[PDB]
Amino acid sequence: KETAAAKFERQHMDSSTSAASSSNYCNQMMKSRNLTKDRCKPVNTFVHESLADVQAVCSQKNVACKNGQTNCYQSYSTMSITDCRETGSSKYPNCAYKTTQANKHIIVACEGNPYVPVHFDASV
Repeated sequence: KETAAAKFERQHMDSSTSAASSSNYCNQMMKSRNLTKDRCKPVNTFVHESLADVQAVCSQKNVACKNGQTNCYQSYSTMSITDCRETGSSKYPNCAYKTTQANKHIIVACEGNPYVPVHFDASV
């Protein structure tokens, strides 16, 4: 079965591209990472840094999570990310997304031993 750590990698990691991300990127990636299977996942962020760099965030700046839990961490450095947001006219199963590249600090929730990212909370 897929661990929470693995699910985070599937939903949020894309080290293969530096940033770029074509206008088609979110349409392709949301589908291929299985985020459009049951519904169109409304919003999702992909991070274009190494797994080690993203994992390292769990030892960086401790910040409150949006849900009020205390196990979130903000990256000290900006990271290359791509925001995917479902378009107004997107209709399942044909999920359509606006692709937006950015360089922002990420905030992830971390859990477990080893202490690793399990949710993407925000970018700031």
